[PDB]
Amino acid sequence: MFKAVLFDLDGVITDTAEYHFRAWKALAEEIGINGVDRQFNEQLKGVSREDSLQKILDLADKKVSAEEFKELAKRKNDNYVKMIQDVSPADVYPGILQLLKDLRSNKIKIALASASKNGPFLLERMNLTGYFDAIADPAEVAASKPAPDIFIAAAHAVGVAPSESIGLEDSQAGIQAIKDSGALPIGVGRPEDLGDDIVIVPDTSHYTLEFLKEVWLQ
Ligand SMILES: O=P(O)(O)CC[C@H]1O[C@@H](O)[C@H](O)[C@@H](O)[C@@H]1O
Ligand code: ALF
Ligand SMILES: [Mg+2]
Ligand SMILES: [Mg+2]
Repeated sequence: MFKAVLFDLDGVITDTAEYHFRAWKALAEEIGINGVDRQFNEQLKGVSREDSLQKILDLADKKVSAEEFKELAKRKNDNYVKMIQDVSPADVYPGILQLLKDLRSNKIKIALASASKNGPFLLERMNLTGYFDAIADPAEVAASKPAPDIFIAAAHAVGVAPSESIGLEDSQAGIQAIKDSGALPIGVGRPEDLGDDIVIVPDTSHYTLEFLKEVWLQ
């Protein structure tokens, strides 16, 4: 049986993928780039703050100073951090709180494998911190999603092999990161976005311990 579940945060635990999208699009438009629509945003899900800004600049062939780059990333983060102040336990996605409870009852380790430096704050806002056996610090890894490092680190932090772990993701980049870690991915979203080659569920109510077992037994 699997021994750990490795959670992405944004778009898996709560609806903060929407907030990142709104903040990045606002930033992009302030600098005169309007290609950041929902379709393009599928390339931004899972990607670090600086990598996201670079993808937006590259979309437009735009070349800012190092000083401006730093200011833009900070501006977007400051806006995002204001957006999330009112996140609460009521914003936890369907199924997720019960999944965490059921995993703990079955002695399955729970680790956060999020790129977000705002992750710990968000788990506290949602009264979820106590469910997590570890939070992999995304500043510690040498390579960000789609590299597998953050999922490998999350599994290591709870003493479980990636190959005995399930990863939960809503992003193209994150699904690739899970694949390359050796863990088993279960995506949440549209197969049109996430692929026809892994198990995908349409919403997080599908993330039950029963279903994770169903999939693992395979
Ligand atoms: O470090 P932060 O700026 O809080 C978030 C860094 C990245 O986290 C990921 O979980 C999201 O899918 C990305 O959209 C985001 O860019
Ligand atoms: F949506 Al994440 F790390 F929380 F990619
Ligand atoms: Mg996500
Ligand atoms: Mg604790």
